Amino acid sequence: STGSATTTPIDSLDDAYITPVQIGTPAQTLNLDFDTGSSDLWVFSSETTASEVDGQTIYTPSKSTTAKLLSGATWSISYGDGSSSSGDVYTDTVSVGGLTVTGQAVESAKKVSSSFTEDSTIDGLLGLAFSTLNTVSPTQQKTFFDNAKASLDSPVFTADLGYHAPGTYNFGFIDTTAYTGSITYTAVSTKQGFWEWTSTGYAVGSGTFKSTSIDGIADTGTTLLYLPATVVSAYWAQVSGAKSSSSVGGYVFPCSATLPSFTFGVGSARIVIPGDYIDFGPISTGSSSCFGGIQSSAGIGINIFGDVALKAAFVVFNGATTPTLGFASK
Repeated sequence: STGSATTTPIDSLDDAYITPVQIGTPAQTLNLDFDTGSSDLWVFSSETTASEVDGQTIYTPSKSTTAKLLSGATWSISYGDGSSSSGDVYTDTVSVGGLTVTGQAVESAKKVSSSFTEDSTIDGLLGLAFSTLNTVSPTQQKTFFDNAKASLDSPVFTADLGYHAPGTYNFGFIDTTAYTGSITYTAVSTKQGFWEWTSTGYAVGSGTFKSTSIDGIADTGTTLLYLPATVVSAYWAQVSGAKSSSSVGGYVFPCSATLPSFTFGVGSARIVIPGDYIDFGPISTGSSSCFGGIQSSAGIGINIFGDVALKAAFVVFNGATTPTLGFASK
């Protein structure tokens, strides 16, 4: 089997991407944030505290003839931005782009933090990291990809995120028309439950490539590119007027600037992030100070190849017995 679904930016900055997901019988379609940095599929629901729902589409398990309460199961998660959610769990039929999994754990939110309430466009998350990170207790549950894997033509999914444009998540096959050149594969460590890999280095603009190992995670659920302070300083030093602002919470730059590209290494191959991709717009409405898309990871504990990086590539998440990651230009 295979599946193929279009993923669409939630706003003009590509802050996140949503992909329609069919849950239950008859189908209830919710727009979920596909997140390769977490492993829970959770949704706004009929059980979510009323004051915490503001425009989202909800899953109502009582209206699904295939929903079953997973007795005694609860979940609670927090993300890198400090947001969180928690609730109970149902199993139900879940389909993505024509690919159907029965008995998928659908985690129903009883509580969500303010950042979720405040974002009307995201109805929940669909985790695509390794199932070892799944938060369901007392019986940990498998991700949608893990449940689908054995049925897929090939045990892979691909992320093809657009810049200010829709893109595609495919399951079970590699669309050879979707990228240029070849896909370079690189080793993955699953020890932390993430798609963790080691970039071979970087360049800033037309500058020389610096060979240096940068461990990090491929994370579709993080907007920006978070890298070591040395690397990030080297990037922003090429932008007149750019500075790290403690009050804003990262590097900012004059909105009048033309940003240089940033290249990262994947083995001997190179992925080029165009400078425009690194512009996240005014820090507040009407400001001439713009927020940078490359930021320091120093306060996080891990480097994160978020959407800014991933959307410059066609990315293969290879879930074979020994997982690997593939990157191609496009």
